[PDB]
Amino acid sequence: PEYQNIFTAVQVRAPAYPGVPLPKGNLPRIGRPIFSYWLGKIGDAQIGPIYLGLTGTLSIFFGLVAISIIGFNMLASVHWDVFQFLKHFFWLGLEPPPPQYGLRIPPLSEGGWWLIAGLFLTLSILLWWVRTYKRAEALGMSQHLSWAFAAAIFFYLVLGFIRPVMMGSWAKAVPFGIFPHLDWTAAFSIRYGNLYYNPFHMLSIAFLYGSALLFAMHGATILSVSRFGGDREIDQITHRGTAAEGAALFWRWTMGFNATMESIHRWAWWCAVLTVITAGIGILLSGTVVDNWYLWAVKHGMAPAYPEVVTAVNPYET
Amino acid sequence: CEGPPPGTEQIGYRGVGMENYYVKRQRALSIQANQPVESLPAADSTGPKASEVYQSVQVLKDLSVGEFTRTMVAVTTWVSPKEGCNYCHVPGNWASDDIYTKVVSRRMFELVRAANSDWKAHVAETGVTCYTCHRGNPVPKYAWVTDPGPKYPSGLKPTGQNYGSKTVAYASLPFDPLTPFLDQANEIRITGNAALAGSNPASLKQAEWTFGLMMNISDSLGVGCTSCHNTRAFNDWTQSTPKRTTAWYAIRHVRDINQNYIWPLNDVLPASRKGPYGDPLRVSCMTCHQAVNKPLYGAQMAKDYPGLYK
Amino acid sequence: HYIDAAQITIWAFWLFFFGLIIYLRREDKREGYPLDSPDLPDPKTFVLPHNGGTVVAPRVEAPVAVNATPFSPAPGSPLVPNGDPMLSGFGPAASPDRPKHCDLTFEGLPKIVPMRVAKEFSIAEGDPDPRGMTVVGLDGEVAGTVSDVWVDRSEPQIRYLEVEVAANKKKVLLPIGFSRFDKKARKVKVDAIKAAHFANVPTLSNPDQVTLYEEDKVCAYYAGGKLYATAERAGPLL
Amino acid sequence: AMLSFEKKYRVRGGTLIGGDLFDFWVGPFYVGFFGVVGFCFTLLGVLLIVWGATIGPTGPTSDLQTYNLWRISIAPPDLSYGLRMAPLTEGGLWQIITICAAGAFISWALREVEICRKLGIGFHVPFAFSFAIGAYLVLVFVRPLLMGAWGHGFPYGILSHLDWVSNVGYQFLHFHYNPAHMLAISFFFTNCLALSMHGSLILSVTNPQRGEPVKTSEHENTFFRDIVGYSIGALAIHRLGLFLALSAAFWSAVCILISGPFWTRGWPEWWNWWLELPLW
Ligand code: BCL
Ligand code: BCL
Ligand SMILES: CC[C@H]1c2cc3[nH]c4c(c3C)C(=O)[C@H](C(=O)OC)c4c3nc(cc4[nH]c(cc(n2)[C@@H]1C)c(C(C)=O)c4C)[C@@H](C)[C@@H]3CCC(=O)OC/C=C(\C)CCC[C@H](C)CCC[C@H](C)CCCC(C)C
Ligand SMILES: CC[C@H]1c2cc3[nH]c4c(c3C)C(=O)[C@H](C(=O)OC)c4c3nc(cc4[nH]c(cc(n2)[C@@H]1C)c(C(C)=O)c4C)[C@@H](C)[C@@H]3CCC(=O)OC/C=C(\C)CCC[C@H](C)CCC[C@H](C)CCCC(C)C
Ligand SMILES: CC(C)=CCC/C(C)=C/CC/C(C)=C/CC/C(C)=C\CC/C(C)=C/CC/C(C)=C/CC/C(C)=C/CC/C(C)=C/CC1=C(C)C(=O)c2ccccc2C1=O
Ligand SMILES: CCCCCCCCCCCCCCCC(=O)OC[C@H](COP(=O)(O)OCCN)OC(=O)CCCCCCCCCCCCCCC
Ligand SMILES: COC(C)(C)C/C=C/C(C)=C/C=C/C(C)=C/C=C/C(C)=C/C=C\C=C(C)\C=C\C=C(C)\C=C\C=C(C)\C=C\CC(C)(C)OC
Ligand code: HEM
Ligand code: HEM
Ligand code: HEM
Ligand code: HEM
Ligand SMILES: CCCCCCCCO[C@@H]1[C@@H](O)[C@H](O)[C@@H](CO)O[C@H]1O
Ligand SMILES: CCCCCCCCO[C@@H]1[C@@H](O)[C@H](O)[C@@H](CO)O[C@H]1O
Ligand SMILES: CCCCCCCCCCCC[N+](C)(C)[O-]
Ligand SMILES: [Fe+3]
Repeated sequence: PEYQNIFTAVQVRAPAYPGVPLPKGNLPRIGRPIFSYWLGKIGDAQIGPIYLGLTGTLSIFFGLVAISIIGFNMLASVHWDVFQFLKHFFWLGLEPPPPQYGLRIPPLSEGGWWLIAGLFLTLSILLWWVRTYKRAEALGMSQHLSWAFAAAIFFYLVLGFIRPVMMGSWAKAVPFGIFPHLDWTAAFSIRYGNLYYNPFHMLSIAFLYGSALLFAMHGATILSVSRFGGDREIDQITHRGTAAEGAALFWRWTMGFNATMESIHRWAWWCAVLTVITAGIGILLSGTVVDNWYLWAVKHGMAPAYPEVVTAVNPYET
Repeated sequence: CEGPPPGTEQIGYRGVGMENYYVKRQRALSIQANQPVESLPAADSTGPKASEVYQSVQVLKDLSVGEFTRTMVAVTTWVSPKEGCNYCHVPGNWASDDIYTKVVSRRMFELVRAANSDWKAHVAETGVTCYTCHRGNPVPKYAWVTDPGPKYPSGLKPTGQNYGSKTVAYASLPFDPLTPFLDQANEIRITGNAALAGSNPASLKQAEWTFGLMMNISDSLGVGCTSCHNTRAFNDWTQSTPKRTTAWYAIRHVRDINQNYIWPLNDVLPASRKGPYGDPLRVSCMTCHQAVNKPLYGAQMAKDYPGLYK
Repeated sequence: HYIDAAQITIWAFWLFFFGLIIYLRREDKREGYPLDSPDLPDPKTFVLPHNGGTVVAPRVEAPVAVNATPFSPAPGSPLVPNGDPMLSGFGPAASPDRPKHCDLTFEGLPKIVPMRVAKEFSIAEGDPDPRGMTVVGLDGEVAGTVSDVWVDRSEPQIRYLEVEVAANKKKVLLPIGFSRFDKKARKVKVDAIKAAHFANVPTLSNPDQVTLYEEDKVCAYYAGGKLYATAERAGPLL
Repeated sequence: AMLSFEKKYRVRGGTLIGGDLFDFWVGPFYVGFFGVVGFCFTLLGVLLIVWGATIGPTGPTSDLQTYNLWRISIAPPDLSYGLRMAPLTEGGLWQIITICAAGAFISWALREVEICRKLGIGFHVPFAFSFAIGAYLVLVFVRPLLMGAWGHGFPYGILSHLDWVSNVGYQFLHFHYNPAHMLAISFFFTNCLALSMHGSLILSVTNPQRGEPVKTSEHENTFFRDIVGYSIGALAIHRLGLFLALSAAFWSAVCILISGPFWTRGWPEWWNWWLELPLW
């Protein structure tokens, strides 16, 4: 038996926390805190102060616009029957310009709408970025977040904007829809000769799987050393405690090496960021440099060979 | 969603993942739902040829009267047992073609005859009969038509068929999974034969269409992509299964059925047999297979009626 | 050559990767190196707030003798704790010597303090007030009762429970992480140590606060009991 | 060699089974009875993977034989063997190697348990680890059981196993439509996001803009409350991250588990229940 530090068994309250004071040029902090005995069961129960400047608000708006352009379109495609729209919602979507257009700007109903939802979405995204950049300087902190976010954007941008443009065809972009964006994912791999054989696809998986291995590792570790107050990662990095010690040694003894309370967060930051970076690079080269990944892998002696237990005569070869 | 243990079949090499799963329960019900109607006793095959005793016999010419009559008795139960002989005939005038159901039937004797004698690379020696698509119904349950679901298709569509003859009719149809590949004959292939790029124009849209078509085919045969492919290389014929070859000839066979057998009869069929776009109920893989890798589990009905061969 | 661009892009990555690992393996050495018989990175300075101070990493820290003796002279052999295992400060009872200052809130007041000092704090609506419950060691004997509750003023929560020991009426801390509650009886079970052991828990050089130095010594004490609180715990299970 | 603060912890005892027999370190690794059993499973495991490369899919002389790392492959037996032991060169090797992998993995976890007991820390790591072992087990043991044959397991080859995943998913026409699958992916994705968020936050405070002094926990929360009006806090975020990651493994385990044993039709078809609701 032993507390596992999963669920706070006894919580405590104090006047809500309005946060650190911001410097020169930061509007008040709207919203007034509230608590919730249940959020508290698993985390800080204070639900509080949000900051909203020009940027952030200018982001929700544009952001809702794009989401709006997407929906009406979905409503339009099912004939404007909100019963039918609700029934088939999963299969609905707003596709990108057809190939006939290359990069020409087509009429709204012929893709111009996609470009408008794309334009505004990116705009709202590139704005939340800035948002997260302001909020971190006003606090003297560093831009590790905005630089990680900037990493995810690069992949996003590569999917719907950079690759299409380099390829000179908006039709290569991703459609806005739940199941539709799933179908695009599968067809994309089919179109380019199996993405399993794309080396950067392999790297991005390793990094996606590893981000799960890592967080499970760091999270389980820090919890297992919580008894020694290992969660206070802030002072253990400045004033190493037996928590950072019991931790580093659990690993040294397990796998032959270890990190530090601080450095483990660098292994983590980097392992996440490289998931979206190797991804976009992966998509960047697709069709642009390589057209059939499986074949490329064959050219590089990477594809396994199996006893031919099944084969088919090629009719094209009369 | 219940089960253990499922039915399973190994398709490819061990470890390659090419296998098939299915519910035994339902496989047995399906087997029970796809029973063939037993054959009719052989026919006294003596005497003059039908074309010698009758007046407007343009197909079942060289058949004996007996076999001819027999062929008529079988085709009835196969297509319209509730209506009987009178379904495709003008009472009192058996020879008249003054009723669309006779002009169509005549044409459907030629569709089957053709299937069984010229498309063996597909139908092998199992062949087809009226029952194959009809299942005792005047209107095949699984005939299809380009219908508008409650959602709007992509305005884009495979470029017609890459033709301009009798195609003005396809121009009035919006995009639909089958018509552009199993009716018209657009390119299904999109995978490139070269590793590097700069030489393959197939679009992602084209990729999706081929993916869509393929999902239809699989569902129509009640199988998965591994019944014919090795998904690590969809385009590779050497890594595929001999069913892929067969499905290839099937795609042409169905193109020949729809183009020179169903569409031409479009003028003599009533509106009830045409979709909202004026296209006629035509043929697809579902039509014959109805969710089984082989129609009626490959029962061999046709071999009993010589009147169904050229 | 028969070299393609996809190839040369995989080379560049791996080149950045190898370079990355290296950088990361160097930071992995800002603590604990050089080892006891990727190079070491030039020190980095942390500028503590308020009064502050200054920490460098990697730093040179004076060795501290080990209160135990090699069970065996072979290398890689474990050591046996000297004396009464719980007194040792060796093995799970070990701990380093953290600063003799207190962690501070953003304003700069002793962060972790008792509810009788952070005037504001308060138990939560639907949750039993631990204050006044009975503490029971690993075997059952009562140990003492909760005379108070220490909390984090930066991230509002119970970090420690104050414990008035019966056997000596001394006040000792008990980390929440080692305490399990049994509300439907109002107990605070404790697998760490036995009732008797509560007598030797490191004490506070001020009843209104605890230092980084003092927090470790406490937790470490309780932790030691995880292997030294019994002559069977310390042994196998086989 | 030891870290400069490691000796104070290298205590004797804490084992699960064995006692002083293997209670020692080798370089930085702690051994233990489970270090010995584990190493035994691994070695026979690897040594078996080596002889398999030697023999090849057909014969040590065959053209398909290879020592190229990408193409080496040890595959399960045909399905015709059901749950039986298959001849070595017909999937036998794979059967043995699997037992070793399981024995090797389970010991590793059991070895983390002893290491934890020696430090007086929680057993979260070996608990969390057993989730990866469960996923592996479902893929190689449970699923193939519910189906009736060991051949249903994935092959052991760097790329050959990718060939397996591909062909098993497409058996369902469109695997993306597996609802459990959609869940797991969301977890894998969300985790990766949280991880990057956690990483970033700490380094941003322990290392702020020049001139500024090390930041505080209040800042952490003041930032995360600033951006999205909420901050789960130090403790919990480690609690969350572990939840996401373990969940990713769990839903991955069920997603494949339901694919074949409990669902045989294509996956897009499953979604019919939504097109048949009476709401419409
Ligand atoms: C059958 C289809 C193919 C296939 C097709 C693809 C394709 C296509 C791609 C991947 C990609 C990925 N695949 Mg895959 N993949 C397959 C099989 C796998 C398997 C497997 C076990 O079989 C795994 C685990 C992987 C793993 C992965 C990931 C590593 C990678 C995605 C990274 C990511 O973080 O996305 C999540 C991250 C992002 C999208 C970033 C999001 C950023 C923005 C800022 C957020 C915007 C939110 C917005 C504001 C919300 C409002 C929207 C409105 C409501 C409309 N794939 C098969 C082989 N794979 C990607 C890749 O790296 O390819 C090279 C990719 O493009
Ligand atoms: C074309 C086929 C399908 C498809 C087919 C499949 C199939 C089939 C499967 C999945 C599975 C998965 N897919 Mg997929 N999938 C597709 C597209 C995707 C996409 C995408 C972006 O399109 C994504 C993100 C996913 C996502 C995922 C994950 C949810 C999941 C695998 C994670 C896992 O199981 O961890 C769990 C972790 C483990 C199994 C690892 C355990 C590791 C062990 C025990 C220890 C190893 C130690 C080692 C031997 C020692 C090395 C150390 C060195 C010695 C130093 N797939 C396409 C559409 N999907 C798999 C799954 O859910 O499995 C459970 C699965 O079987
Ligand atoms: C490299 C690591 C990964 C990563 C990182 C990452 N993501 C990030 C960040 C980082 C570091 C952020 O800083 C940022 C963030 O979390 O900000 C608080 C973010 C973010 N990642 C997000 C999503 C996301 N990230 C993803 C993936 C990833 N993110 C990678 C795995 C994915 C996928 C596909 O896996 C998604 C879906 C967002 C949560 C957030 C960025 C949001 C943003 O830019 O704002 C745009 C604003 C709007 C669209 C406005 C919405 C506001 C409305 C109030 C709500 C609308 C809902 C509506 C009510 C429905 C009905 C509509 C009505 C009109 C009727
Ligand atoms: C559920 C949470 C996730 C998770 C968690 C997790 N993994 C863990 C832990 C945790 C908490 C550890 O403590 C443990 C660790 O020590 O990490 C450093 C570990 C670990 N996770 C690892 C890998 C790993 N985890 C993965 C995934 C995940 N790990 C999940 C996402 C993956 C994949 C595929 O996504 C991999 C490859 C190892 C680094 C490590 C386990 C170390 C170990 O078990 O060593 C003993 C065994 C050997 C040294 C080798 C034995 C080899 C054989 C006997 C034969 C090999 C046969 C093999 C099955 C075939 C080859 C496989 C082919 C597919 C290529
Ligand atoms: C013969 C002999 C040597 C005996 C030993 C006993 C053994 C090992 C028996 C098993 C059997 C056999 C034969 C094994 C041989 C293997 C050898 C020599 C080593 C083992 C192999 C192994 C599993 C290596 C895994 C390497 C990898 C890539 C792990 C993935 C995770 C990864 C990328 C980690 C880097 C980041 C780190 C260092 C994380 C750990 C970590 C985390 C998560 C923290 O939270 C934390 C918090 C505060 C301080 C430090 C840390 C910390 O270090
Ligand atoms: C066929 C393939 C099989 C191999 C699989 C490869 C997997 C990665 C390697 C696993 C580590 C082995 C043992 C640990 C070290 C040890 O046991 O010994 C100790 C040495 C010496 O450290 P020190 O003396 O400086 O200080 C004393 C402290 N150890 O550690 C090190 O320098 C650190 C090593 C960390 C490297 C991890 C990065 C992994 C790279 C990924 C490779 C490709 C995978 C794809 C991912 C993008
Ligand atoms: C009826 O609807 C109401 C009114 C109720 C509103 C509710 C709306 C609803 C229900 C919306 C639902 C939306 C859903 C489900 C959306 C799902 C979206 C998904 C899954 C998207 C997936 C991927 C998308 C990608 C990768 C797209 C990226 C696009 C980019 C990057 C586009 C960039 C475009 C630019 C920069 C355009 C520049 C324009 C110019 C003209 C300057 O270019 C030259
Ligand atoms: C009912 C049991 C039935 C009979 C009887 C029957 C007879 C019949 C004859 C005698 C002919 C020849 C007419 C002539 O002199 O030219 C003939 C020809 C055709 N039949 Fe028939 N037939 C019966 C039933 C049916 C049914 C149910 C259909 C259609 C599904 C049908 C069709 C046809 C067709 C077509 C011809 C033309 C033959 C040819 O051109 O070769 N009849 N019928
Ligand atoms: C078998 C030799 C055979 C006969 C006979 C036959 C007859 C037939 C008739 C009379 C119609 C018209 C029905 C109407 O009321 O409109 C008709 C129509 C279709 N058929 Fe036919 N048919 C025979 C065989 C086959 C086979 C093997 C197929 C499938 C490849 C097939 C298909 C169709 C389709 C499609 C139509 C149009 C739908 C409709 O008009 O009902 N038939 N059949
Ligand atoms: C599974 C749902 C499935 C998929 C996916 C699939 C895809 C696929 C592609 C992408 C192609 C084109 C390859 C190229 O570009 O060269 C292709 C072609 C053929 N397929 Fe298909 N296929 C799936 C399923 C099946 C099944 C079940 C069969 C067998 C009945 C089958 C058959 C074929 C055939 C034949 C072709 C060749 C088409 C032509 O040459 O015109 N596929 N498939
Ligand atoms: C539709 C485009 C279509 C496809 C695809 C298709 C495929 C197909 C295959 C792969 C087989 C062989 C199955 C196996 O060997 O296990 C097969 C067999 C038969 N088919 Fe079919 N087929 C398609 C369409 C049609 C249509 C429209 C008909 C009806 C006229 C039809 C019929 C048959 C018959 C009969 C067989 C049996 C052949 C045999 O080997 O016994 N098919 N088809
Ligand atoms: C061959 C080139 C190898 C590239 C080296 C990779 C190490 C990148 O690591 C970067 C540093 O370079 C950067 O200055 C710091 C500051 O926070 O952030 C680190 O994450
Ligand atoms: C994450 C683990 C993946 C390990 C990558 C395996 C790469 C194998 O390395 C291959 C060798 O096996 C091959 O024979 C030679 C010579 O042409 O080329 C090398 O690149
Ligand atoms: C995950 C694969 C490892 C499990 C192997 C199980 C083998 C069981 C063999 C029992 C049947 C015996 N025999 C002689 C018929 O093979
Ligand atoms: Fe952390």
